[PDB]
Amino acid sequence: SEEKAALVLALFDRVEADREEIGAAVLRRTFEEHPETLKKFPRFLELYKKGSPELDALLKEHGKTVLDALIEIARLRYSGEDYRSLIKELAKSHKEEHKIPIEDLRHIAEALLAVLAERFPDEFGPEARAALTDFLDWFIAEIEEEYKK
Ligand code: HEM
Repeated sequence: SEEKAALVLALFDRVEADREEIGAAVLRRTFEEHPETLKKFPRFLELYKKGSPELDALLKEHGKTVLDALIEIARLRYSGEDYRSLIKELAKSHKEEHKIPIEDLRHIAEALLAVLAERFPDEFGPEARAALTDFLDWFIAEIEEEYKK
């Protein structure tokens, strides 16, 4: 467990340094594999539909925002700090404001696993994959629990 905790933090350290490219790749992977998920993101849907040249920059911008939230929550959890405030307002905005089902959130987490296996093939081994999958399963269950309130 303590090994997995260190693997998660070290992995997110490397993701943080390349968050714009990785975040854009995660959003691209999610939207291509799940057009039903892209439909629930109106701004990205219209930029995709119209072949807008601004799409790449906005994918990098928002992809960094998504990864920054995951990185911060992981650092708070595995350091014994209070992450409840971030989990609640992230779940509030996505259930009430953005109206995003939990399954679409899983598509993002599944895309992050697939992107990291491609971007870090010699570091993202079985230990790193199992540790990140455990955190992502934990993150989804926490948001899902806040949904059921
Ligand atoms: C692990 C999954 C996800 C994470 C960590 C995440 C994180 C975030 C964060 C930190 C923000 C900015 C602050 C906020 O609005 O709360 C945001 C905004 C937003 N999210 Fe996500 N999100 C996830 C999944 C999704 C998915 C799958 C969709 C839609 C298909 C979505 C739709 C949106 C929208 C529409 C916004 C507003 C962006 C804007 O107004 O510029 N989220 N998300």
